[PDB]
Amino acid sequence: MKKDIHPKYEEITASCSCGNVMKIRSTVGHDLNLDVCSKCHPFFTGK
Amino acid sequence: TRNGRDSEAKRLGVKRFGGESVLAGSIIVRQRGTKFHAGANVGCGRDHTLFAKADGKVKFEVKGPKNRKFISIEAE
Amino acid sequence: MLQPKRTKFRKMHKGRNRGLAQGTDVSFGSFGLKAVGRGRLTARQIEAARRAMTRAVKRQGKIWIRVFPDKPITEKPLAVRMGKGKGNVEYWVALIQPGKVLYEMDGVPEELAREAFKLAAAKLPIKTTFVTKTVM
Amino acid sequence: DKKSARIRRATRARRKLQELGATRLVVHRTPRHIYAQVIAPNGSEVLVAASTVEKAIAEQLKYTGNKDAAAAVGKAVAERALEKGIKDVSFDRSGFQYHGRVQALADAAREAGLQF
Amino acid sequence: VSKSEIKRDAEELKRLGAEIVDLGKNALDKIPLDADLRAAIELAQRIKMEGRRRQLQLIGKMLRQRDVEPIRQALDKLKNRHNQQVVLFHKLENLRDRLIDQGDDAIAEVLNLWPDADRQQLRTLIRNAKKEKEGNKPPKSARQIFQYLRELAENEG
Amino acid sequence: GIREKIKLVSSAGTGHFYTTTKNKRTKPEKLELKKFDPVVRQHVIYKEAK
Amino acid sequence: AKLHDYYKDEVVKKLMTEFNYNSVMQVPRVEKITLNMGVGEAIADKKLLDNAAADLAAISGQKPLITKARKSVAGFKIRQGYPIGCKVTLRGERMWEFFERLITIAVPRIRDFRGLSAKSFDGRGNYSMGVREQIIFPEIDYDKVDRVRGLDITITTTAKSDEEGRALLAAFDFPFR
RNA sequence: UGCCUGGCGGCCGUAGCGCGGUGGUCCCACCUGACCCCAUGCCGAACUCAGAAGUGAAACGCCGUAGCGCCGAUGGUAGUGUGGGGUCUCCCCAUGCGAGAGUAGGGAACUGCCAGGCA
RNA sequence: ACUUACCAACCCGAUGCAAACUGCGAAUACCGGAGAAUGUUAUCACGGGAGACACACGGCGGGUGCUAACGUCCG
RNA sequence: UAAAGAGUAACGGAGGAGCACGAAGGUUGGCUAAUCCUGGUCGGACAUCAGGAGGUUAGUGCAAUGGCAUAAGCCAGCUUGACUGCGAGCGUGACGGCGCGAGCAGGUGCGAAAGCAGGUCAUAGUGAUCCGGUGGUUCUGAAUGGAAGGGCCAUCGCUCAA
Ligand SMILES: [Zn+2]
Repeated sequence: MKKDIHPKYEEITASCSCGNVMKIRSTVGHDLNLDVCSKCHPFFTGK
Repeated sequence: TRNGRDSEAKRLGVKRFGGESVLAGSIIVRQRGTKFHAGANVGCGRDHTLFAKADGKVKFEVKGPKNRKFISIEAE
Repeated sequence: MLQPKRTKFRKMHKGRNRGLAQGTDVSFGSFGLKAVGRGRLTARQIEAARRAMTRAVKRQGKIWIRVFPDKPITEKPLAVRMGKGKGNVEYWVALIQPGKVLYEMDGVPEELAREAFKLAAAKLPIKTTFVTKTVM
Repeated sequence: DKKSARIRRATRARRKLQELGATRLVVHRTPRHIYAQVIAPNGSEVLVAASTVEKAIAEQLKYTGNKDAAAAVGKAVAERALEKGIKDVSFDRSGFQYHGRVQALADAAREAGLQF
Repeated sequence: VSKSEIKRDAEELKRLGAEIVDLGKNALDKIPLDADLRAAIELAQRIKMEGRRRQLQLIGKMLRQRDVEPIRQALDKLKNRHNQQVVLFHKLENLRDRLIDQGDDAIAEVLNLWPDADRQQLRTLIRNAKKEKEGNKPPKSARQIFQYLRELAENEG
Repeated sequence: GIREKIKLVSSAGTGHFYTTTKNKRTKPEKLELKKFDPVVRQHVIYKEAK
Repeated sequence: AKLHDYYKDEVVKKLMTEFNYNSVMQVPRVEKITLNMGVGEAIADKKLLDNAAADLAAISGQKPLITKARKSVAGFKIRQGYPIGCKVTLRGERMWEFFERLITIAVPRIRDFRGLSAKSFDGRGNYSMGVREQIIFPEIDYDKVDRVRGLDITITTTAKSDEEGRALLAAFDFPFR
């Protein structure tokens, strides 16, 4: 990895409204507000 | 279509055959492309005109994995 | 009449009619016509020979063609001295060497084959002969 | 291919040295231990060959393939090539960039007193 | 399309270049000629006759590779042979009596169309022009009126 | 034709110059090129590419 | 590398119990992630490609690369060497980090989502997507977008069959078709 | 000095392609840890590193398989140098050189130097 | 989704042709070396003096022409 | 055409050139396409591709040919050897001329080095002499010293195109 050419790599704490708190390698900013997640998602019930 | 014209075909081709002795610096074959590649003690000119680098007799060999005709000279 | 629609060059050298045959044996039908003389066949002669034999053979069976024009020739216009380029476009011809098959036949008995080939042999400017397919 | 790529890129020097008619020092890298050979100008025979596989040098080093150990195998092959009388070799890139563990291979031979 | 068609076109350009060298130094600066070409012109007349041919070969050489119409068109005005030049002088004198006899109704067109006209000096010139004609004096200043309009005709600057 | 023949004069005090051709229309910038100069027996910069 | 650990502790042993592979490392592994981008018209506005690269720089942790035209075509007004699109390659720990963002938040946020495709296979076992409205990602702000764009994400796998991807994505937990 | 592996060469398909089997102590290729030495118009697939935990999956080596590629006779035929002849737009005769393509057949390589491991 | 006495891209097996095509490939010609025999050195370098630079026909392999020509141009 | 050394004509068949490049040269390092299959979004018969039979049928500034994988094809750093005086030797022409050119002295660029670089993959992109411009040469300077002028070298000076 080369410095000064790639964006920031700051640690953030994301959490959906369901209650799933996880640390995601991203560049959103100070915080990451979410509404859905891999779990608690009504995909296996709609089908 | 206003034809009837041609260029002066200059003197190319195999011109120093194998088995004869030549003096260093003498050209062997004048060719357009690399029909014959330079081999042992043989240099390639600017226009692919092969020239000898040492005194001896020219011999023709077909070397290389691609079956390419090489030109080499041995000291006599 | 018969002629290729596209040609690599508008005209080709005259050429020569020297050499031996290639298609000595028929490999498509049972009966065929083989040229014995040496000469040239034009588009009209090929068309005339095929038309003449077609009226003698019923649709039953099969007909093959082994001759193509493949050769262009030009003619010089009137009141023109030697030079002024090559000739103008009139018609084309084909090269024929004695020994190769001209037409191939199958599907009807030999007696009709003899009659059909005899009618088409006269309109051909060369002497021909009849052959029968052999094993291998 | 992985092997064909380096083979085809290294024959440019192979033809050049063969035309020059001079001996060449060829080395190929292996992720565990490194060899080292010296080739006669004819190419049909070798003159001196010394690698790190031999247990004589395989007991005075930390890891078989590394820059620190490359200066030992390079010096060893150069040391036993001095009594041969060649006094001169020509290095070959052999399809590998000239930086890393190959640095100490040539540097040790150069430091030992080989003119290349 | 034809090698000899280019030849007569090139030869026609050659005699045009031979006309430039046969033109006086005072009128030579009038045409918008580049310095590189201009410097070759002065050496052309002072060279010996055989060198004139070589100079003519030179003058033709770099004159073909650039555009020729503005040079030919500008040469035509100096020779006064282009049709637009002579009519331009016709209207240039056509606005004289339109201005020298009134002095106020003709200046509007000049200033409206040409923004480089110095109306401060033009009115004074007409004042003198009216004075000399009214006092039946020789027209010692009428000539200068035409020079100013002619000078401003080709972007005096 | 379109090309303009130019002369490259040594940046030193000597008058030795080299002849070459550059298209001024596409490359109007002056060249910054150095070439061997026999009179000074060294390498000197050449400039003023018309 | 929380998915890489998840790959190591559960995925590897599940497949040997399914396809009885002789070698433990014979099981295919992820190699790299491909994000392919293409503007509507490169010649119309070069800033669109620059903005597209910026958006790809936001979605990924590294600056993306600009691709040149493969070959000029005279009938479609495309010249050789002209920048025609943007791309980025992710390798190392980037596959596992980027993969979670896709399946945990990105795909579930797709509007009118009923299931990712189960047929887009090349015949060897590499699995390809093309998705619209990349605005679902949180890195790309909804106010700074100039137009509606897209993204092409493909997986690289050493699998020798399409049926083997069925098992691998099942371990990676793609929901359904 | 016998077997296996690796490197550099001789020759350039009887030297390869495809299919099946075989190999991990040793020699090889993937795979790990990633402040640096090497620098980008773009990440450690693919070239640079400080490590042997796993695997021989891919590749590589070896063996068989004549499916393909390839070599290739003998005879025959076309062609042709020389001289003669014919019904001379083209052929024949005496002699010499002898095709291409195809068939039988061969063919799953051989060899030099050096190093390492097993006897 | 069905059908048709219409046409057909591509591939496959076979058959041809090509001066401007050669995955093949002669005989002769040409270059060089070695050798027995023969040939008034017939070989080469230099000097003196020239002539000539309008060719025709026949055979062979060709271009043009209709392999039309006591036809033209080629070796 | 052209008949397997070279060369070989015709109102024989097809064509191109009078430029360009200070990078499109050198060195060093690196890489290898057309066409088609599957998948993939605006996107279509190219947009860039992930996986594939092909190691050049792609490309090689331009017409054609012969070559090009050690790539001469493609990308990046440095770069001026596109240098000065030469140059044994060879080839082509009757000759003027033209081309190849190992190697020497000096100073350079590339890479660590071995080495390469006296232009562009090559074959057309050109013009001999006489006479003109510039610079250098105290080379000469029609009594002496200069000067004028002349000579030599490089240099731009042709549609001298018959
Ligand atoms: Zn949730």
